[PDB]
Amino acid sequence: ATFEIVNRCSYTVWAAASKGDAALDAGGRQLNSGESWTINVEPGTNGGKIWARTDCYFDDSGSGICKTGDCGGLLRCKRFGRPPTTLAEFSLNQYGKDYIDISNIKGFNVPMNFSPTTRGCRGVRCAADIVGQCPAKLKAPGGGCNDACTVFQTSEYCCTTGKCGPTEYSRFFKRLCPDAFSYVLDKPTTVTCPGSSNYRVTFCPT
Repeated sequence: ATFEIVNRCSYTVWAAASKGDAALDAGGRQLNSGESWTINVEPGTNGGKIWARTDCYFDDSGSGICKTGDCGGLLRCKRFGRPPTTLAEFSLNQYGKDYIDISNIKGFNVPMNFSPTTRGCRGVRCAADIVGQCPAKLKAPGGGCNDACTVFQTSEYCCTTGKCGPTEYSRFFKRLCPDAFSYVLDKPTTVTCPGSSNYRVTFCPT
């Protein structure tokens, strides 16, 4: 499947793409404002994620640091990134279908649209000003708005037992972005698309 990753933000982002134990395609790249990066993701990929990283410094070896979404100090991510990270999540060719979503379970850093570029399903978006409105206890100094699990490390916020409810913090994310997951047991906002669809991820869509 092809994913076109577009930075419409006024600032540079460093895009990342991983399935947790491996890079997808090159795994990461700098995107200046307006740049597009096209990647190929192998059919059948389960548990893939794309995200943006902000305020990164990398040397000529591809080693450094980002203030949001850092993946072990590498330009080319092999592992998932450090919260806060707005997440585009996907599983492809799962019994004939593709499944896509946006999640705020690991917080929010950059606004995002995640849409098919082929026919047969709709896209999802979280484009509200979550960072500006972020509750004081969840604000990340590096930028972004952390989820409550990251901050407080409780069974309730992390849904450790598999029983948990919504919280004052999850409801904040949900009020601003109803079409994104706000906690682990949120009512699913996953979209089902035809198997082998292609997609576009747009940072700062509005």
